[PDB]
Amino acid sequence: VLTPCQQSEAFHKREINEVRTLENRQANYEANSPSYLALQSQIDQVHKRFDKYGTLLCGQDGLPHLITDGDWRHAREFTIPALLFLYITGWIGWVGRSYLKYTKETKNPTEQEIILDVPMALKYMLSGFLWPLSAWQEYRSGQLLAKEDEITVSP
Amino acid sequence: AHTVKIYDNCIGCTQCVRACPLDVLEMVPWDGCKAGQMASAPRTEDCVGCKRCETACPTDFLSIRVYLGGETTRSMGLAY
Amino acid sequence: QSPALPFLSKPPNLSPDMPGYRGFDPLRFSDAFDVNWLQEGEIKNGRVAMLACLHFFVTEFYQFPFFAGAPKLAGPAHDYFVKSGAMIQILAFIGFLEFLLHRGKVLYSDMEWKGRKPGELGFNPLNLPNDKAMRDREVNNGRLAMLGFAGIIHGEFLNGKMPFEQITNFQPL
Amino acid sequence: MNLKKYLSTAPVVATLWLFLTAGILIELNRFFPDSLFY
Amino acid sequence: EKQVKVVVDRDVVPTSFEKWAKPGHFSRSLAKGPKTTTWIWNLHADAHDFDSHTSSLEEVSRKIFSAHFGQLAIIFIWLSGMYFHGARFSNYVAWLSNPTGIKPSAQVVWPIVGQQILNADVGGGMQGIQITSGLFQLWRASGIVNELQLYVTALGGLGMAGLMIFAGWFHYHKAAPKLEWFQNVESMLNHHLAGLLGLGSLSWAGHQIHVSLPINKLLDAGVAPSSIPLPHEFILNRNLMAELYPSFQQGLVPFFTLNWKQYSDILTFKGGLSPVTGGLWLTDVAHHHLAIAVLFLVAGHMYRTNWGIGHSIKQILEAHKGPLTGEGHKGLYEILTTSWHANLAINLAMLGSLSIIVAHHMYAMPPYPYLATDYPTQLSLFTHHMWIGGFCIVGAGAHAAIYMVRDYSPTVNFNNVLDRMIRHRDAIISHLNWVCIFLGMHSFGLYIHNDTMRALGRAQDMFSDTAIQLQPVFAQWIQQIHTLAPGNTAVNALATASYAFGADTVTVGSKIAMMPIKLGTADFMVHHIHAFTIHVTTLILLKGVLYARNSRLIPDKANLGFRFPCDGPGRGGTCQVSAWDHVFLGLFWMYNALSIVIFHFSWKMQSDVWGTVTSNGAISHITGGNFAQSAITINGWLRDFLWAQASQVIQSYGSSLSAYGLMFLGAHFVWAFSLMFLFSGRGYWQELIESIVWAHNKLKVAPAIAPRALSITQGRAVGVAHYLLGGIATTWAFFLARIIAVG
Amino acid sequence: GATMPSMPFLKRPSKLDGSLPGGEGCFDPLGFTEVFSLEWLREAEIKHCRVAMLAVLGVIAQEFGTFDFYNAKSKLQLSPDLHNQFVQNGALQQILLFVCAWEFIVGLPALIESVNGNREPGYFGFDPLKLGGTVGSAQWKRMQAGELRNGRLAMIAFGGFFHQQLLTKQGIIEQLAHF
Ligand code: CLA
Ligand code: CLA
Ligand code: CLA
Ligand code: CLA
Ligand code: CLA
Ligand code: CLA
Ligand code: CLA
Ligand SMILES: CCCCCCCCCCCCCCCC(=O)OC[C@H](COP(=O)(O)OC[C@@H](O)CO)OC(=O)CCCCCCCCCCCCCCC
Ligand SMILES: CC1=C(/C=C/C(C)=C/C=C/C(C)=C/C=C\C=C(C)/C=C/C=C(C)/C=C/C2=C(C)C[C@H](O)CC2(C)C)C(C)(C)C[C@H](O)C1
Ligand SMILES: CC(C)[C@H](C)/C=C/[C@H](C)[C@H]1CC[C@@H]2C3=CC=C4C[C@@H](O)CC[C@]4(C)[C@@H]3CC[C@@]21C
Repeated sequence: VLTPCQQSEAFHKREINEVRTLENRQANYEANSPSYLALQSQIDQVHKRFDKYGTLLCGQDGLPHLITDGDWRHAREFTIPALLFLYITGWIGWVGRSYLKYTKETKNPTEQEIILDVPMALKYMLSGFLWPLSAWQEYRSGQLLAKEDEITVSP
Repeated sequence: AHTVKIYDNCIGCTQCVRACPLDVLEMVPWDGCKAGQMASAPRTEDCVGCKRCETACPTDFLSIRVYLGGETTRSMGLAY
Repeated sequence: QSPALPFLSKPPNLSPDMPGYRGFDPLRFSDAFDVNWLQEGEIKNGRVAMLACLHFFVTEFYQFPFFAGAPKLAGPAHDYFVKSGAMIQILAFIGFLEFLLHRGKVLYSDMEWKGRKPGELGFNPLNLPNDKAMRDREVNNGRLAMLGFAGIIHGEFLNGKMPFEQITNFQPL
Repeated sequence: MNLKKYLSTAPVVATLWLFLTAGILIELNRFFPDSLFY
Repeated sequence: EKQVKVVVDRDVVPTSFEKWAKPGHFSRSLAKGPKTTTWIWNLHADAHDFDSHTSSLEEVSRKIFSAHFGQLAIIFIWLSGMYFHGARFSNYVAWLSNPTGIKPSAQVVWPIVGQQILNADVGGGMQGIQITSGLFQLWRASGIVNELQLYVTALGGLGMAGLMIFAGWFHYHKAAPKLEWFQNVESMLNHHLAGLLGLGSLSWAGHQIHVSLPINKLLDAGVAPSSIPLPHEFILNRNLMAELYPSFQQGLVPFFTLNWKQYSDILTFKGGLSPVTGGLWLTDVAHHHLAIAVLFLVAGHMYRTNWGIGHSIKQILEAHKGPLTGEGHKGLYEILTTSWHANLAINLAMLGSLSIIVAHHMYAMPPYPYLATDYPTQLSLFTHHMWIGGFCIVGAGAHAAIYMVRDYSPTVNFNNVLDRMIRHRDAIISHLNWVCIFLGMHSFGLYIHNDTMRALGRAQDMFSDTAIQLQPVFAQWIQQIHTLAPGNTAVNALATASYAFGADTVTVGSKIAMMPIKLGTADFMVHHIHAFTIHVTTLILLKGVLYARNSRLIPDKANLGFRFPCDGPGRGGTCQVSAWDHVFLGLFWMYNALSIVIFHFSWKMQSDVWGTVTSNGAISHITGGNFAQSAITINGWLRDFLWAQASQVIQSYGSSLSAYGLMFLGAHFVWAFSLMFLFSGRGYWQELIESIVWAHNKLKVAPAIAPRALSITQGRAVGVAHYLLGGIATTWAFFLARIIAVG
Repeated sequence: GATMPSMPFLKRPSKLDGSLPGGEGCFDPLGFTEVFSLEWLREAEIKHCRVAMLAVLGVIAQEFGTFDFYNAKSKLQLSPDLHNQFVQNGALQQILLFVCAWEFIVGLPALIESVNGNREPGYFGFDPLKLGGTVGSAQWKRMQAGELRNGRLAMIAFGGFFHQQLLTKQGIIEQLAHF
């Protein structure tokens, strides 16, 4: 079973354990001196991190468990980062494909591939901010998928 | 006892004969190319299978194919 | 050779005919980037910054009773209106107007200035003069507002006071 | 003396781009540490 | 008589970036465009191979002189970095105040992703990563007391790097020497023997006498580092040096009057380690540098250069001839003056052997102060120099094979030692292979036999102290002779060179510095294992060098080249037949031998030398005498050493050593990834790449540079590189974590 | 005696440099122009001359007035304490910001242009008041030489100012008035 970390004793126990681990090393140093301030910042960050993670769900071990079933209540856990990742990598892939398609139109595409043409490379990188829309219309026009490619014996 | 076979796509460039280290290949008159010559393997008993000829062939797909079959003293390259 | 900098040469891509030409481009951004796209970027950056500047100036004196008292600060107001849902509606009608003014050539690889000049996106309801004098005045006021908006928002970041509220009895840091 | 072309070669451009990407990631991680579940 | 003159060409090569935009310009084949992804790998593989670029020896010599300057500049930048880290991000002053309590550290990790935990509580106020490079001990031995000196040294290093940058560019674009230069081996040897080494040791001896000696004497006398006079004060005010060393009262007069015995206050030969710091007496070290400087200077006047006096290396080489060697060393002079690969092979073998000797001598006779008490530093330095030495040795073999395949000449090598060896290479390799088999059986079989006996409960039939005993009587005898040397064969020596041979133990800061390393049956077996592994690796390298040109399997290996994949699936199979492949195999064997060597040093040191000493002299080692009965079985080597000592690297999580643990896992991954490239062939990867390329073609996203699999030779190189990287990194993390957590 | 060609040293063979504004001295005893570009060295020398003249006049001017709104707890202008305090209060941090902006945005392009053989070293075309007259004519080459000499003197005087202040712990005017 899973329960919110804010209501799980294991989460608070872990927070106290980490704070104690930092305080043990912090006691050796002096209040105002090199170090000791370095450990106080860590303690504050620990408090903020646990307060932030309290909204997540965790079992008996107290470790935040992420629900990827697609439930809207857990969209921020996997749905939103998943969509943002797909957007970033689709942008990377689409700009790369367009740059390759442009280089193939040059006299020596190999030289362009080795020595990248920063002007055109940046021209295609800046664009593509609407790659999901550019992927379509390329597919509809038939300019995305090919027809005949290299195939060996016994196709 | 490797089997070396020459196919009709041979262009008679002689690179296979020049790259063969056992005098297994040679050039014979032919009329299938302007060079008027074709590669032949009349001494396949001395072949070892190094495939230097296959590497030296310029045709798209090697016009000379060496198939490793029966193994003998000559094919194993044993000086002892 | 450049008018702005007589010790460096004028960039080969820039030209005197386009509005605002001062030959000021030491880093040679005109090279490696389309002159027309860079010019369009300058025009829109200036227009958007000009409108933003007027927002900060007229926001001191609130005039929208429907939204009532607002934070009046850049960050706080943006966050407030983003959580209130009005910013999601503001993002809309802008992208639509971008797709409408550009006629679908929103991308940098799509935008082509065929029969137009950088910045000539229709929008001439009064049919007033568009000669190079008016275009140069437009780009100059756009640059002045591009600098002014940045200064105003930075002042709001450090002081938290509004532009005209900060100009009076000026306080040092 | 075409230094721009050399700077545009695959190793130089790749190292510069990856350096910028790593810098952006690191800067985001110190300004917004321990980011999880957006 | 040949004039040893300098002739150079001005503005031989223009300085421009035009060639920077054309990768592969140095090669005719690589300058035609990639056409495939293999060109990218070939570009780097043949980048430093100056002999393949041009056929002129002059150009290669210039490309080497330069790039040597570049590497010197790189070394100077690295040294400047070490000094700057010590001056800015290290607890050097605090360490000086309490060398035994403060842990050396010169690295501060930024707080970004929780990595701030790596900043261990090394003490001295600052918290960082503990450094085991011995930089702190070296700086202390050099007289450094304040961080201002460290900053000045870093700045000087940066300046020296800039000079080595300018020199490298100037000797290739402004003044490139001709081939006549670089072929003056007599002059180069005279200068390197009397100027680079002789004068260098002389200058270092002077620095020690005027800086290291007084500063260290005051430091060991309880004087605070801030209260010690500056190094320049000891030179300006002679009264201070006289007070610390009365010999200075006489000045340089005794030196010029041959009354060298008056320098008994600064030029001593005590022989032992200092009981205060645990290291060698700085006076003995200064006297040693003075003697080595005088000896090297005298040796630097042997060869003939621009004057009648001297010797000719060619004449000496040709003079050595005997009945069993027809022409003796005839033709070797021309070989070492017309082929940089031969010189590189000899120099790499000697440099590697020198590094290994350095490791042994540095651990046995700790030269720097407080070096012995810092076991982490001792383990890291011995292991580090041992590894660099082994790598240089394998490289020596590789370059010997390269010379044999490319620069060999039958006319030059006619009836000489090299030709006579190539003639009977079969006797050499078969007899050496027989020796390897005998060594492996009588070394590993003893271990296997002990495993079988212990498992059967028949402990009375083992090769141990209690059961059948194999005592290194010869080594033990040499140790006893060394123990008695300070009074019967070293009259002026006051103590044994190393306490590892005998004498008494030395303790510094409640820690053992150096105590007699008794040898038993376990040491007998491990030493034989070392000899066995060295024999097999040298057999592999020698076989590759002797058959590099030809063999009974491939009569013309030389024409195929030094680095070629194979001759094909003929003659039964000719895979890994080239000399390059022999070097590839020798790398794994050298790694195995070196790994076993470092394992023996680590375990033996932690079980019989390194440890703590309680009041009244009671000694307690890290692993109390377990090596005596646990190092005689493979099970003991896996339980008492690999399993027992690994607990520190696996439990390091949650502490400052967590990084090591992480590196312990990462290394494993790499070592396991290498298997991919070692148990596979490029035919399969090429087919997989064909399918992936078809997938790309279906989307019009195929690249112009045709994707190709790694070459057969490149695949072998990648596999060996990953294997060595993973193994050395795993043993590196294990050694460092184990020695830092305990001891 | 001497060699075939001469130098103002009167015992040296003239180097590549001939007769440049303020370069009539041909003071290159150690080969610096034989390996390094002359334009690069000229640009560096003029930049040094300008920054040093400003520094000398600035050190003297700072000892009279501190504006009264800057703490200036130390009356020594070339002391590390004053440098650190002004860096902390942000004054020198802002000078660094704008000076670096000038060097990257304009200084680097200027040096690249002069290294290619287009822009004369140290020529930024800054002549608000027609003091130098037409470029490359009377009142310009002489004025350029005067600038070079004044800058070299200012560089040597800045080194002297710093060393004297660090050794006497007294200001320039204070030291001039007493011992
Ligand atoms: C902080 C002041 C500032 C400055 C100096 C700029 C400068 C610029 N802006 Mg920007 N802008 C600003 C504030 C600013 N902006 C703010 C606050 C907003 C939100 C209201 C915008 C919204 C905005 C939009 C929507 C766009 C610009 C664009 C541009 C570029 C126009 C020039 C051009 O057309 O060719 C380009 C000249 C270049 C030198 C290329 C820029 C260099 C790289 C390739 C950019 C992105 C790399 C980066 C690592 C990607 C990560 C994500 C990114 C959002 C940070 C120019 C470099 C346009 C643009 O980027 O062109 C496509 C455009 O799309 N601006
Ligand atoms: C390359 C290595 C190196 C270098 C660079 C130096 C450099 C230096 N050494 Mg040195 N030294 C070295 C190695 C080195 N040493 C070695 C290997 C030894 C043997 C262990 C010594 C032993 C040594 C001693 C004992 C002394 C120096 C001293 C010095 C400094 C001055 C030398 C001098 O001219 O005084 C010359 C001194 C003379 C006595 C000249 C001899 C002939 C005179 C003219 C006799 C005539 C009588 C006359 C009235 C003088 C009375 C002198 C009498 C009272 C002593 C100098 C910076 C001296 C120093 O400055 O101490 C800090 C010093 O006393 N060195
Ligand atoms: C233009 C860049 C590009 C694009 C658009 C694609 C696109 C694609 N690849 Mg591919 N790939 C690339 C580069 C690219 N790849 C490179 C450089 C390599 C060598 C490491 C590979 C190796 C590779 C393999 C082994 C496989 C694919 C596969 C695929 C397909 C499925 C998704 C995937 O598994 O990706 C995987 C992506 C990677 C493994 C690494 C990508 C490398 C970098 C991070 C991205 C490329 C950056 C590029 C330099 C940007 C140029 C920008 C330009 C403006 C200058 C997909 C159509 C799969 C397939 O066969 O289809 C089903 C597959 O198995 N790719
Ligand atoms: C490459 C990507 C990258 C990016 C996107 C950023 C972005 C940012 N950095 Mg940063 N930085 C980077 C790399 C990067 N940095 C690197 C590689 C270093 C060196 C390790 C630093 C060191 C650094 C420091 C010390 C600080 C920042 C700060 C900042 C923020 C200040 C605001 C700003 O817009 O300035 C934009 C900045 C950049 C685009 C990067 C310029 C970095 C230059 C070289 C300055 C660093 C000087 C360094 C101390 C000494 C010489 C470095 C040498 C490389 C020349 C910011 C958003 C400041 C901050 O924390 O904000 C409160 C700040 O104090 N950065
Ligand atoms: C006493 C004179 C002398 C000295 C001290 C050296 C010293 C050195 N030589 Mg060298 N050499 C000499 C004479 C000398 N040489 C002569 C006469 C010849 C012609 C016969 C050669 C030909 C030669 C070759 C072909 C090579 C060397 C190399 C080296 C370096 C070996 C690398 C090393 O061990 O790192 C130790 C480094 C140091 C200890 C730092 C010290 C560096 C300083 C600057 C001392 C060197 C002075 C230099 C020789 C002469 C100054 C010239 C002047 C006009 C500035 C080393 C610095 C190798 C090298 O690395 O190339 C650069 C190499 O390839 N030498
Ligand atoms: C003073 C030492 C020295 C010097 C001057 C040389 C010089 C040379 N070697 Mg040699 N070698 C050496 C030592 C040396 N070697 C050692 C110690 C070994 C044993 C490892 C070898 C084994 C060796 C072989 C087998 C071969 C050479 C070859 C060559 C020649 C061409 C090198 C080249 O272009 O490859 C380019 C270099 C690279 C592409 C770099 C490879 C990087 C490896 C994997 C090292 C990675 C180290 C790093 C710490 C990894 C961790 C970081 C990582 C995470 C990024 C060249 C003249 C080749 C030759 O003669 O041509 C036919 C040849 O085949 N060397
Ligand atoms: C640790 C051992 C190891 C590892 C990690 C792998 C990993 C892999 N094998 Mg494999 N293999 C191994 C041993 C190993 N093998 C052995 C012993 C054999 C017997 C010979 C095989 C034989 C074999 C075959 C026949 C095939 C594979 C295939 C694959 C790939 C499968 C697809 C995949 O999961 O991609 C995911 C990628 C990874 C798991 C690698 C991790 C990502 C890396 C670390 C990121 C990039 C580097 C990173 C930036 C750090 C370096 C920075 C730099 C500065 C140094 C994969 C990369 C198949 C394949 O090609 O797939 C398409 C394939 O057909 N292997
Ligand atoms: C027998 C006394 C030496 C004790 C053995 C250990 C000696 C260490 C030197 C190694 C070489 C062996 C000495 C004989 C070698 C020796 O010096 O012979 C003498 C002879 C040298 O005399 P020359 O008349 O040729 O002299 C002219 C030239 O040397 C010019 O300098 O060397 C050879 O020609 C044969 C070389 C090896 C012959 C094959 C033997 C290989 C066995 C290697 C193992 C040695 C024993 C291992 C230890 C148990
Ligand atoms: C396009 C066109 C039209 C024109 C339409 C528009 C929208 C015209 C222009 C509108 C706006 C909102 C602004 C135009 C220019 C804005 C400028 C120049 C703002 C500059 C801001 C500055 C200089 C900031 C100054 C400070 C700074 C930086 C710090 C503050 O602490 C205090 C303060 C001193 C105030 C109409 C007339 C509608 C119809 C038809 O003719 C088509
Ligand atoms: C860096 C400084 C300190 C040192 C003195 C520099 C010396 C430079 C390199 C110059 C000065 C005089 C020498 C010089 C004399 C004449 C020239 C002409 C010119 O074609 C450059 C080379 C050349 C042939 C050489 C180069 C080498 C020297 C030594």
